[PDB]
Amino acid sequence: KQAAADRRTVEKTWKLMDKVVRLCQNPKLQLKNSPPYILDILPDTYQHLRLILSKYDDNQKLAQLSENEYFKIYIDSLMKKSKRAIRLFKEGKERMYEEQSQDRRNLTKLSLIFSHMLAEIKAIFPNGQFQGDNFRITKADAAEFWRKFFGDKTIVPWKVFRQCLHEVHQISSGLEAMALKSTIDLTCNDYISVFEFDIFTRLFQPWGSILRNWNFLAVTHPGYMAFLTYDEVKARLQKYSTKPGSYIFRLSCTRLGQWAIGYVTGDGNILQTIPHNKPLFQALIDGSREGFYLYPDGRSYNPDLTGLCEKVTQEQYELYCEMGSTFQLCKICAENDKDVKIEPCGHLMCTSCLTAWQESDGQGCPFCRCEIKGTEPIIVDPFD
Ligand SMILES: Cc1cc(C(=O)Nc2cccc([C@]3(C)CCNC(=O)O3)c2)nc(C2CC2)n1
Ligand code: NA
Ligand SMILES: [Zn+2]
Ligand SMILES: [Zn+2]
Repeated sequence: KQAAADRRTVEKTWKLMDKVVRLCQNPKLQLKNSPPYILDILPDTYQHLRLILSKYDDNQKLAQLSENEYFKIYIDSLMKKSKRAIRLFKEGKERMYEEQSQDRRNLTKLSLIFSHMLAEIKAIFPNGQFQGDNFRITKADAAEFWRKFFGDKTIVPWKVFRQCLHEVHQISSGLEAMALKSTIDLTCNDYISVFEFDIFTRLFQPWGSILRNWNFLAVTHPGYMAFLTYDEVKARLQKYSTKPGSYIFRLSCTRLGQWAIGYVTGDGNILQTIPHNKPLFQALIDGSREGFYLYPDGRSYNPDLTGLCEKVTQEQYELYCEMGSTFQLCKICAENDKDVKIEPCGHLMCTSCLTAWQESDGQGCPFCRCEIKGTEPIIVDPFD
């Protein structure tokens, strides 16, 4: 449960965000000015919160704002992520000044989360006023699914979302559900907002085959580059500037819900196209036919996508999850966090999954089958 998001609670997030900005201003970090840039995002998040407060301009309106389900979750998540960034610096020490460290990679994961939370609050409280209950999902067939299972909710727990999505599009494993959570839960708060749902269904449309589109285009396609800036697209394609037709497709933290396809022209330049609210596989098929998109990430083989007009290893899901924040999630159910450690193997899972395995007379540890000599309750952090 989350506390009421009253003025005092909102101001506590500002004080935590101020500490994060000051830690990130350390000259030793050499933090680059490129999206997601925490030094721009946190001041812009304070400004949007200030704008919301200015619209709920009396004690009656403040009381209604403080009990809004989405706003309580947002403020609780912002508090947690800001505390996590402070803890990152406290535990990371001198490794924060090494650009290639896992600690600095974790700061990039948090910067992406802050960027996505700012985009989310701007979409749910446009001009500072709550419109979550009136949110217009871009694809009507996706909107009908959200209205059927969640009515006019602005946000729902991941556990409930996953179970309901499975009733329409079957998810075949815990690892697939984990990769799917990492893809949709962009704010990494264990909830799916109607805004996060809108982004996912725009990217992986058409709705009728959404999980096939996602498994093919994001999890296994060699052209997929996840969140990149244009400087990063150029750096990836530069080595293929003498191979016209070399291409990649990326997500953009400043253009959520849209793809950007970077490609090498016949004259060796690197350009990009933003497909116009149409399926990505159709833009890639058309571009292949026209001779523009031939070699994904410069590779000799371009996967045939025509099966998407009318498969994934457990390793492929694992590799896809590396950039995300799902280490704390139980890999067996992909719906509860890891809360038990087995001795002596050290494997982690939720107690509900371990109990189910033991009640089935499963041999030892669910993962490695070794004898369980003891168990211990544990708390797992996404950056452990
Ligand atoms: C260039 C770059 C890009 C990314 C990056 O896109 N992060 C990311 C974070 C969370 C979720 C995702 C999803 C949507 C799902 C899991 N796998 C994906 O490919 O996309 C990506 N991260 C980093 C470093 C690790 C912080 N660097
Ligand atoms: Na979320
Ligand atoms: Zn579990
Ligand atoms: Zn084990």
